[PDB]
Amino acid sequence: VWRDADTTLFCASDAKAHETEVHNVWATHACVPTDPNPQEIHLVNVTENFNMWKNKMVEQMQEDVISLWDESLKPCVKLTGGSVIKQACPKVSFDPIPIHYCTPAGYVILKCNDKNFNGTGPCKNVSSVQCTHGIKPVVSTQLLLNGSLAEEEIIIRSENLTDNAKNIIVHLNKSVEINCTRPSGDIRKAYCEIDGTEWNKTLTQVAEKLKEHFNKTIVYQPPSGGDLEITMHHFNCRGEFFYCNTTQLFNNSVGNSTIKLPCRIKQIINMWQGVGQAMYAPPISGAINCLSNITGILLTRDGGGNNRSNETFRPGGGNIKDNWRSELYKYKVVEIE
Amino acid sequence: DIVMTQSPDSLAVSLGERATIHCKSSQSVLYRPNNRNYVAWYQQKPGQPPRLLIHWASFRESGVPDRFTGSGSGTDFTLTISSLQAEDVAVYYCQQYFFLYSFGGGTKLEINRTVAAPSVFIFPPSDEQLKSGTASVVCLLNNFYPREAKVQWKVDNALQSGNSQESVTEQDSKDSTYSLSSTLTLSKADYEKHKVYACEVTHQGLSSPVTKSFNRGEC
Amino acid sequence: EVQLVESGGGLVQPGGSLRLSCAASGFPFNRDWMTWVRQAPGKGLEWVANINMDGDKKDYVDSVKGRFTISRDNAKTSLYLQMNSLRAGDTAVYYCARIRQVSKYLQWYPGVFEMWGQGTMVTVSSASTKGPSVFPLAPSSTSGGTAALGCLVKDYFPEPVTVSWNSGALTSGVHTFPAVLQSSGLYSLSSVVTVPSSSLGTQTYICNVNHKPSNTKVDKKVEPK
Ligand SMILES: *[C@@H]1O[C@H](CO)[C@@H](O[C@@H]2O[C@H](CO)[C@@H](O[C@H]3O[C@H](CO[C@H]4O[C@H](CO[C@H]5O[C@H](CO)[C@@H](O)[C@H](O)[C@@H]5O[C@H]5O[C@H](CO)[C@@H](O)[C@H](O)[C@@H]5O)[C@@H](O)[C@H](O[C@H]5O[C@H](CO)[C@@H](O)[C@H](O)[C@@H]5O[C@H]5O[C@H](CO)[C@@H](O)[C@H](O)[C@@H]5O)[C@@H]4O)[C@@H](O)[C@H](O[C@H]4O[C@H](CO)[C@@H](O)[C@H](O)[C@@H]4O[C@H]4O[C@H](CO)[C@@H](O)[C@H](O)[C@@H]4O)[C@@H]3O)[C@H](O)[C@H]2NC(C)=O)[C@H](O)[C@H]1NC(C)=O
Ligand SMILES: *[C@@H]1O[C@H](CO)[C@@H](O[C@@H]2O[C@H](CO)[C@@H](O[C@H]3O[C@H](CO[C@H]4O[C@H](CO[C@H]5O[C@H](CO)[C@@H](O)[C@H](O)[C@@H]5O)[C@@H](O)[C@H](O[C@H]5O[C@H](CO)[C@@H](O)[C@H](O)[C@@H]5O)[C@@H]4O)[C@@H](O)[C@H](O[C@H]4O[C@H](CO)[C@@H](O)[C@H](O)[C@@H]4O[C@H]4O[C@H](CO)[C@@H](O)[C@H](O)[C@@H]4O[C@H]4O[C@H](CO)[C@@H](O)[C@H](O)[C@@H]4O)[C@@H]3O)[C@H](O)[C@H]2NC(C)=O)[C@H](O)[C@H]1NC(C)=O
Ligand SMILES: *[C@@H]1O[C@H](CO)[C@@H](O[C@@H]2O[C@H](CO)[C@@H](O[C@H]3O[C@H](CO[C@H]4O[C@H](CO)[C@@H](O)[C@H](O)[C@@H]4O)[C@@H](O)[C@H](O[C@H]4O[C@H](CO)[C@@H](O)[C@H](O)[C@@H]4O[C@H]4O[C@H](CO)[C@@H](O)[C@H](O)[C@@H]4O)[C@@H]3O)[C@H](O)[C@H]2NC(C)=O)[C@H](O)[C@H]1NC(C)=O
Ligand SMILES: *[C@@H]1O[C@H](CO)[C@@H](O[C@@H]2O[C@H](CO)[C@@H](O)[C@H](O)[C@H]2NC(C)=O)[C@H](O)[C@H]1NC(C)=O
Ligand SMILES: *[C@@H]1O[C@H](CO)[C@@H](O)[C@H](O)[C@H]1NC(C)=O
Ligand SMILES: *[C@@H]1O[C@H](CO)[C@@H](O)[C@H](O)[C@H]1NC(C)=O
Ligand SMILES: *[C@@H]1O[C@H](CO)[C@@H](O)[C@H](O)[C@H]1NC(C)=O
Ligand SMILES: *[C@@H]1O[C@H](CO)[C@@H](O)[C@H](O)[C@H]1NC(C)=O
Ligand SMILES: *[C@@H]1O[C@H](CO)[C@@H](O)[C@H](O)[C@H]1NC(C)=O
Ligand SMILES: *[C@@H]1O[C@H](CO)[C@@H](O)[C@H](O)[C@H]1NC(C)=O
Ligand SMILES: *[C@@H]1O[C@H](CO)[C@@H](O)[C@H](O)[C@H]1NC(C)=O
Repeated sequence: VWRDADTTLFCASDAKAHETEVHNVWATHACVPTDPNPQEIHLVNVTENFNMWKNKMVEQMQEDVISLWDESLKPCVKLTGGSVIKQACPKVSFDPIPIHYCTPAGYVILKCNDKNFNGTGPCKNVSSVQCTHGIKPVVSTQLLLNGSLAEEEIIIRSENLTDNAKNIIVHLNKSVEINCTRPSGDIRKAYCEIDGTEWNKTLTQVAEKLKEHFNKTIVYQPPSGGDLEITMHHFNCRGEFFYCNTTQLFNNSVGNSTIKLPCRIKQIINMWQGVGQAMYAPPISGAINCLSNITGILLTRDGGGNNRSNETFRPGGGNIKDNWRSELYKYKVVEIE
Repeated sequence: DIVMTQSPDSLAVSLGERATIHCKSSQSVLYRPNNRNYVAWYQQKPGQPPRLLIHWASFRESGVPDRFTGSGSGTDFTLTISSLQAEDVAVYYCQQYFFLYSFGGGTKLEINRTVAAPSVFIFPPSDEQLKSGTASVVCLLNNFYPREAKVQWKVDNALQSGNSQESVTEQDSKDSTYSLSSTLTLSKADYEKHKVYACEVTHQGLSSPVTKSFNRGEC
Repeated sequence: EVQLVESGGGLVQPGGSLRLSCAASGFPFNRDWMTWVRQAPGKGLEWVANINMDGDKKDYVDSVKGRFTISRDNAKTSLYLQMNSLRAGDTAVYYCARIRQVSKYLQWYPGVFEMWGQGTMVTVSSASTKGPSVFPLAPSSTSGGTAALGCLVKDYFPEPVTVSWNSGALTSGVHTFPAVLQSSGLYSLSSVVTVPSSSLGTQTYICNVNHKPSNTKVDKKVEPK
């Protein structure tokens, strides 16, 4: 007999104590080594419910990643409209590492192993687990990078589908590699390469998975104009902040060719951690490169009294908690009394 | 395990013409997330270690000429030599590195040139070898084409048989000809007896069988 | 320059054991995957084994598991292959090769073999080691202004012998015929070189035979008869 619970969880990672990289430095003074033998108990004849959208584990990771960037990627100037804090700006070795989340004494984690678990609802396959899988705190918009993959079909995640402005998390079952690079002109000029045939295939597969829910024609369109972090593919690569134009990825005219998305490394950004803006030093020297798995897509549907046949979807993230949701969705905490 | 099958097993291409070599993998070596094919082509010249020509199916290594071009996807791959050069005579191997490693069977690329008659030499046994119980008469056929040649031995007009061995060089990388050596081994007794030694060469480039000879004892 | 030099090799009795070594130089050896690949005489290339920078990742071809061991010494920049229970099917030329990493499954995996050594010959047979007897092949041999002389390397085992001409000066018209196995069970080849038929006296010609399986370095001088 056990019901729900909410507790201050602890973290675990294979973080090296000698590494200069800040994800290791943070997990060295905040986490412990991973558990060698992860005992998992496939408790069958069990049926309990989960909710990724009301999961406090997502709130805890949001804190830990914010505090990580706070002591690591220290912005030179920070704005909240009022507070104008001005700090030193040294460069940093940056590369996310897996982060396991586990429970204290008395509490424990339940994992829903139904391979089509859509985020909310009951599961039969539920096992008694001890820690979560190694999640890399990759912060990004539009495209989920370097995460886990849906084992069977594409999982369309949301809180209320048939309600309009609620962010969608498309969980792909096959990765599509994206290869972003700043060469060695302009130091801020950069670009990502991505195979068009494979991106067309998966976006076609996502369009079919969207037709199973809504009996209409699915169309992709670039966002009409929010902030730059929402309209473009915004991600952090080795400290430097990339803004990559994805018009060529979400215009329904994705072609055969290897697509080169124009990118830029901007110094003044809007902060994902909270309200306000930050400023960082100009980018480092040499060649800056990040090769990433695209494991998920963040979408927002075009609403309105859609007696129209076409249903338009546009890329947009914004809420970084949803990034930790697409990895922590299969984890609910309980308490044995 | 992945098995690679090349085709053809061997071929002969004239100078300046196209040479096409195919490679088939047992299963797909195409990794879809990056649209890359984990196939390489290697060139092995006669008497040399293999040399990497092309990686990832279609990418040339530095220094390799433009005439080499790899292509294909999935399980069907092709190496094409646009305008064949003498230095291209070799055995070509394809290789997959998608799961572990495995090589194709190999494709021997011969070069077809104009018929060239052999120049025939003949070497007497050495005095160092004579006082040991064995004589070796070496008959040399230098730079000829095609490879088919017939060497016939004569010791005092007697046609020798079953006591000689031949050895053919690989095709030269510059003139595309072959060289052949026929060694006639006789004991000390039978060599000191007879006086005239000759090897008779019949080849396509010669309108008459050629006899080159030496007499036992000349300065 | 990049230089991979294989060592060991020679005659091994059937069921015997042997250890090959590869002396590497000219590249960060302690940061590269390395591999062994063999080629049976007249047949094709067959990958044998490979190993990562730190020695904890090794892989073997099936016909080899259980009796070969690949290893390395990063302090010595050397690759090793311990062979046990050798059989006739193991008779081959064993190549040392440097592996170049390649992206596969978003990780770093061993890929193409970008640089190769010259190879060492391993012969598994029921015979014994025999050094060769070298004999001159004097001129006279001379055709269209071109003289041909050589050295006859006879009755040796096992392969190979390496013949050069004037240390390494002569390379034009040099033809080292393949070894042939005579009825007695020993090998024999002949090496010839074509030169202008007027250096007979104004340019000394000597051959340098070497039979590493039996420390022999006969150097014979060739001159007209
Ligand atoms: C989503 O997730 C993605 C997956 O993780 C993620 O992508 C990853 O991003 C990482 C961060 O950017 C990135 O880390 C590494 O990035 C580079 C790339 O390293 C590769 O290339 C190296 C060079 O390869 C050539 O040379 C080798 C040695 O000769 C040779 O073996 C190769 O085959 C190749 O040779 C060819 O090319 C030569 C010329 O280039 C040519 O002469 C030759 O003939 C050949 O043709 C190579 O060394 C690397 O291999 C090692 O490192 C990887 C790292 O994972 C290991 O897997 C691999 O097994 C090797 O590890 C061994 O070797 C290293 C050192 O040799 C040992 O330390 C290990 O213990 C082990 O023994 C790799 O193939 C690297 O240069 C980076 O290295 C930096 O940073 C690390 C930080 O940890 C330090 O440890 C390093 O010491 C180094 O930092 C020092 O040096 C620099 C330069 O002086 C300084 O500026 C620093 O301040 C510091 O002093 C780094 O490891 C990953 O590669 C990348 N994975 C990919 C692309 O798959 C992605 O970012 C993520 N996305 C998001 C959005 O988050
Ligand atoms: C980004 O996203 C992408 C997805 O889009 C992610 O890609 C995924 O990456 C993971 C790894 O990171 C990868 O996992 C598997 O990779 C290998 C592929 O396995 C396939 O191929 C195997 C070989 O098949 C051939 O041989 C067999 C036997 O001869 C034959 O039967 C076949 O017909 C073929 O000819 C198959 O064995 C395998 O299959 C089994 O497994 C699948 C499920 O994977 C199952 O459905 C089948 O029914 C079978 O049960 C499959 O088809 C695979 O090799 C990996 O296994 C190795 O690693 C794991 C984990 O470390 C080990 O536990 C395991 O023991 C393996 O280790 C052996 O193999 C490696 C290979 O190099 C050797 O180096 C190693 O030394 C071991 O070798 C010994 O054993 C061999 C026998 O297997 C033997 O031959 C050898 O001599 C040695 O004795 C691993 O399972 C996954 O597939 C990728 N997904 C996709 C869709 O591509 C990517 O990770 C993402 N990036 C990030 C950063 O997250
Ligand atoms: C993600 O996307 C980025 C950008 O698109 C991409 O980066 C690219 O990486 C490749 C490496 O795979 C690199 O390719 C060449 O890099 C060098 C450029 O050479 C130029 O100059 C040559 C003459 O000087 C000329 O022939 C070339 O055509 C080119 O114009 C070049 O040195 C490299 O060549 C060496 O390395 C490759 C292995 O990749 C070998 O195949 C070559 O034979 C050669 O090796 C020889 O030389 C080296 C020393 O150079 C020596 O150490 C070695 O032993 C051997 O003797 C490459 O041909 C691109 O330049 C680079 N592009 C950019 C814009 O940065 C990433 O690769 C992408 N990532 C993924 C996973 O796809
Ligand atoms: C990933 O999910 C897609 C579905 O989105 C799978 O593709 C389906 O495969 C079945 C099998 O017959 C077909 O009937 C469907 O029409 C397919 N759908 C689409 C959209 O193509 C796919 O098999 C899954 N796995 C992989 C590796 O892609
Ligand atoms: C997820 O499952 C719940 C359970 O009934 C359902 O209400 C919701 O519509 C489902 N969402 C999707 C995208 O299938
Ligand atoms: C979701 O949105 C629809 C559309 O307005 C609404 O009827 C419904 O009450 C909302 N909530 C749930 C749980 O479906
Ligand atoms: C992205 O590029 C397209 C085509 O050049 C352009 O129409 C669009 O305005 C760009 N997006 C932004 C945010 O500038
Ligand atoms: C790519 O998708 C578009 C529709 O968005 C389609 O017209 C085109 O044919 C697709 N490309 C291929 C190669 O099928
Ligand atoms: C759509 O994007 C593709 C790249 O995939 C590009 O080639 C094409 O020109 C774009 N078309 C429009 C109308 O933007
Ligand atoms: C895409 O490729 C297919 C075949 O590969 C071809 O039929 C089609 O015309 C191409 N489309 C474009 C826009 O290049
Ligand atoms: C070479 O070409 C000739 C014709 O020029 C032909 O008779 C001969 O068969 C060819 N040789 C080979 C090995 O194909």
